[PDB]
Amino acid sequence: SGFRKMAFPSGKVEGCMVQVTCGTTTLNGLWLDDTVYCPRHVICTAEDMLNPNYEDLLIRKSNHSFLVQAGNVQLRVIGHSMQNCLLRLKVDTSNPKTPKYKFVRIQPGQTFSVLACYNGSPSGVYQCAMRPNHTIKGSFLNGSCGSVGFNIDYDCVSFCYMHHMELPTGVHAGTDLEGKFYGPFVDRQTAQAAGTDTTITLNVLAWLYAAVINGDRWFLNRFTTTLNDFNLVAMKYNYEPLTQDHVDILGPLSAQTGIAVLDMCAALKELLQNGMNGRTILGSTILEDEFTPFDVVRQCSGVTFQ
Amino acid sequence: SGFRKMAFPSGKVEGCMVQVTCGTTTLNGLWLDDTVYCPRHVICTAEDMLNPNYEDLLIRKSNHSFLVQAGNVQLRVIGHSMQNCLLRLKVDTSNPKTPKYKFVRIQPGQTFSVLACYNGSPSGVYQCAMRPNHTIKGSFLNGSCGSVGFNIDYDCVSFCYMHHMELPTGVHAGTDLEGKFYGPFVDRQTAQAAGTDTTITLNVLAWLYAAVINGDRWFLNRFTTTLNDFNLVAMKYNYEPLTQDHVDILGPLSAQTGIAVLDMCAALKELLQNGMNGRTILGSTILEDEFTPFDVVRQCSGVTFQ
Ligand SMILES: *[C@H](O)[C@H](Cc1ccccc1)NC(=O)[C@H](Cc1ccccc1)NC(=O)/C=C/c1ccccc1
Ligand SMILES: *[C@H](O)[C@H](Cc1ccccc1)NC(=O)[C@H](Cc1ccccc1)NC(=O)/C=C/c1ccccc1
Repeated sequence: SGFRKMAFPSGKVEGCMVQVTCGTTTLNGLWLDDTVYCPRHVICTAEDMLNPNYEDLLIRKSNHSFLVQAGNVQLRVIGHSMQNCLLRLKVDTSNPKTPKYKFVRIQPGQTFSVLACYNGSPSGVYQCAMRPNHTIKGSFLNGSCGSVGFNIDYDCVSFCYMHHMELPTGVHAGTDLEGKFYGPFVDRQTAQAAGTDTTITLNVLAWLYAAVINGDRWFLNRFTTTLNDFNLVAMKYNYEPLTQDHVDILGPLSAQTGIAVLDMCAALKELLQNGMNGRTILGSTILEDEFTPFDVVRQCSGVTFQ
Repeated sequence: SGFRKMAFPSGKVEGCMVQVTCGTTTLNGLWLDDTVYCPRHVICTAEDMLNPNYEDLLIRKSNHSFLVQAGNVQLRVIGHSMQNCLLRLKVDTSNPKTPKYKFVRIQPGQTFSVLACYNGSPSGVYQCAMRPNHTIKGSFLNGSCGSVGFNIDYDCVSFCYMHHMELPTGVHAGTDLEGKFYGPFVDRQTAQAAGTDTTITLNVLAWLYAAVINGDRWFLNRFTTTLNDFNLVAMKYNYEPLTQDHVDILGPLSAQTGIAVLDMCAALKELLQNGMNGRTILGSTILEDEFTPFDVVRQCSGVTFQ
């Protein structure tokens, strides 16, 4: 029993982390086979950031402009390209520790583990959700750029995030492993800000199912709601509209607990309207929205505590 | 910026995890050099648990009663001993992946990362604190016994916990890597329950310092308190008594923020008495107590956002 924000074991990823220095800038890179991935902003100076032309900055660089360190060993760069907001540095060695991997672009609402790293050495791991406004609530200091987000299936690592910057609200922005930013953000010093965020409705509902699987039913009620009547309440509390697709995804949890989704929706409507009254749900006083339906199934028992 | 419950990278530990089967019971073990550590209750049947004599159960076993699997490979047992509530199984191979390690008994209030594992394969990692009542609020299902808790310093793994059982309240109990239980608990089916718990005062205070380093001062006040006047309030809200040792440990955070500890104590007294008033502290509506002073220093900036 119990319910914790749980990250994937980080070992397959720790063996891919390297250090990347270009001039006086140090950050992290990801070394798979014979390539090292890293934020392109590694090439920039301070003043460069107000106005960088990356094509123009990169043409002025040779292979040997880049020092890549894997643990104590230096890896020699023998090739480079730019792909969107990333550099792809080809090196003399294939990583002996490259795992089975894939690159994926994850969707808002989905979660991933972040391996926070400094100077190519992993310091910590935690679980994040991609917010609706395309930021993550990470924990990052200067030096963390190039740290990566991931999910693991069987023994394949699905890389989904590389960290590039902190916004003024203290939340974090970056790209997929194709160098394409999540969100409207750009790797230049401008007045960009996180857009207004929304609560992830699907995740909240999943988490109420988790609470029921774990043995708590207090928050249920006799009522039901239509999809449409729920959403009018949802909009008022700054929750995402629930869609039929979302209802269908919640099928298996629904089945395991014998609580119809629209009945769970009615319970939620009542929680939003009345509060929790000094009560907790899985040890929380607020409604949690960083656990997907997938996460609940991975973690919780296949057998409900009726 | 930001503040997350952060676990240590788990790679050095993932390479130590094995599977241990004795009859129809499967669990996890820890393989360092030429030894595999695991809960002694692996030898028990269902009925055994009402009344086990472990010395008597173990004498009836040969080396080859035990199957240990490391990934796909079987490791042959060539020796065994019992140490307190653990078995120590000597095997034919030294683990090529044994890291620099130590065994430590941690103290209530301190935190550690848990690598949750099933059938010798790591499934997730999260951060736990040892509660004052000597349990952890873990997330564990059947098959997780033998999963281990740890801290990492430099490249040394300090192993501190092995999981043995779930109590009726859904919290988790186990031992150090000497097989000695944390808490008054025993590996037999009796009516044992978690004792009443306490809020970890030292950690709460550390976490208020974290909030200040990160840029939030709302909860501070003009007041000060004596150690003694604080504790009378503490006892009333079921918080641990603050001691001078605790005051001294909070020195560096105090210095970095320029808030005297007893001034922080006064702020806390005021939070306990008045509540937070629908406000949050580092994204939390409740006062968090699972981050030590050490954890705050590891994670937070060395420079305050004044
Ligand atoms: C990379 O290592 C570093 C990561 C970082 C820095 C500070 C806090 C948390 C993480 N980030 C950067 O080098 C980027 C550079 C950049 C600048 C503009 C656009 C794209 C990239 N710099 C930052 O992320 C700093 C932003 C910031 C810091 C403090 C307060 C407000 C904003
Ligand atoms: C080990 O793999 C397994 C871990 C577990 C089991 C259920 C839920 C979470 C974790 N635990 C056990 O085999 C122990 C055996 C044991 C029994 C008595 C004393 C010492 C050890 N069994 C449990 O932990 C189950 C306790 C329990 C389960 C459900 C509801 C209440 C109590």
